[PDB]
Amino acid sequence: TVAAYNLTWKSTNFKTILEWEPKPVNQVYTVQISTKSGDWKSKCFYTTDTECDLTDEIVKDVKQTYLARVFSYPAGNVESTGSAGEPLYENSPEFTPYLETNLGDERTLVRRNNTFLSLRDVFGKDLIYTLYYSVQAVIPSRTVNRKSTDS
Amino acid sequence: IVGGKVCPKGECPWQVLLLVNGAQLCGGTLINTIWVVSAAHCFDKIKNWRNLIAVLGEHDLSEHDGDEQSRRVAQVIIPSTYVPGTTNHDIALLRLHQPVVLTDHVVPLCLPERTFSERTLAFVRFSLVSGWGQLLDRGATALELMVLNVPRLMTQDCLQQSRKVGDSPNITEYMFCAGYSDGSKDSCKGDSGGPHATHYRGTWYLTGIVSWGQGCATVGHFGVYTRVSQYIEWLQKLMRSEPRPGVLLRAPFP
Amino acid sequence: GDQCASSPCQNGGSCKDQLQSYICFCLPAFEGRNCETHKDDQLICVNENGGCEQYCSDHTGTKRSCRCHEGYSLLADGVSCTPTVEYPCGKIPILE
Ligand SMILES: N=C(N)c1ccc2[nH]c(-c3n[nH]c(-c4ccccc4)c3O)nc2c1
Repeated sequence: TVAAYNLTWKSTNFKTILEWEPKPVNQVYTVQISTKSGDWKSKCFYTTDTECDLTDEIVKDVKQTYLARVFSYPAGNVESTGSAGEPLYENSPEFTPYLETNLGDERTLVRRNNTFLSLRDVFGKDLIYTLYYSVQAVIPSRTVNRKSTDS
Repeated sequence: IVGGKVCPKGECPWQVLLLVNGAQLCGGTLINTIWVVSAAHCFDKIKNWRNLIAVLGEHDLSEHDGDEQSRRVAQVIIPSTYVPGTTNHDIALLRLHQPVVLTDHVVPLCLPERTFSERTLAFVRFSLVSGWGQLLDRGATALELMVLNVPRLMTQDCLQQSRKVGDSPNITEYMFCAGYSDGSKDSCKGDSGGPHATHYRGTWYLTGIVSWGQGCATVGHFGVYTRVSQYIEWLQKLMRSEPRPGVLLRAPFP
Repeated sequence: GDQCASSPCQNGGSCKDQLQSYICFCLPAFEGRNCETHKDDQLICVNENGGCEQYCSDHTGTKRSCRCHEGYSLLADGVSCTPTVEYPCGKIPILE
């Protein structure tokens, strides 16, 4: 079994998909996601994909910091374990949706009561848009990402 | 228990205290009225075998209130694979001479099914660990039962996060790590044999036995616990067997 | 599909174009980049214990079954357990 590597969060408007490598040769993967104090939840069970949508989990609380890990199993032997009697895995980067998700009123993927909440509902009377003085959304308190693409 | 809290009386009903000649030996966990799970290494130096006692319903070691129940330990069964003085396969199954009576203060901890423990309980983040051991390394043992909520780790992460040089054995598949590496919270001397108990959907299960660590709350280190899922089969088989004679029995493992 | 004009969002989802990329907004019962995974199809024991309160057993070509510990019996809904005894293991009487 080879461990996954290059675990990466691709996220735009809270639609969050973890991606990783390699393309599996006779191997399958499962992902677990948690917040730092929460329990691990499994997703994309025994997939041959190298991506896993995690939107559903991260929009529950977009202000948490999630960590994800990817397990590698022999396809067929989904009960594989290394010397520690545990399946091989690799961790992702930490991801705090609210501070790292790329920006694209516009509904985001964050749902409240199944309806989607829009950008302004998630960022409050605290989100601002550049005109020149072409619009660009900016979240000026961000360390990363901060400005959207232009319109 | 370093950095824990006093377990309110009765909120840890499965906690056992083992005494040899009246002197505290180790903790233990009640899995039903006549069977107690503790750690094998607690028995490395036992000579007065008749003088081994288990107390249930205990809380405050200084004041006897009505709730304590003491039973002589009729037999101590340890894996044929445990080597005295080492830390691997550190589990002991104790047969009490007569059953305890379950009460609001004496209740067994559920020994979970292996697959449930492995695919579900092993991924509940926090579990409680407990005992009357030292409240700081080389510090005073406690008088009232202490309980500590510790987060568990997969061994890759434990080995990635731990510093090498110190008395640290291999973390085998028969062990897991839980705790904190910032020097604040851990189990300690006097807590061996005691429970690591996981809550899942309203019930509590036995996932580990307090076993060993580098000091107690040493920075760059975690507490190490016997991974009980590896022994469920062995436990249940033993508890169904006809009593062999002998106080100490080394039962075949697997 | 490929980018939005080529209808990438399966199972009734709505596509939304980005810089050549898109975002699929799924319906409540689906997830995945293309709304392809049906939430309803993963009732397996590795998945949130199969919804069972205590023990879970997957079965070949048939629905998993939930089970309980000694001292407990499975309830009508096929997932919950109830104590059949006075002092069921793993319960703390002064907090019950
Ligand atoms: N850092 C920890 N997580 C830790 C936990 C339990 C310990 N138990 C002990 C321990 N040190 N010596 C003995 C002992 C107990 C009874 C008989 C013989 C040795 C112990 O149980 N050190 C311990 C350290």
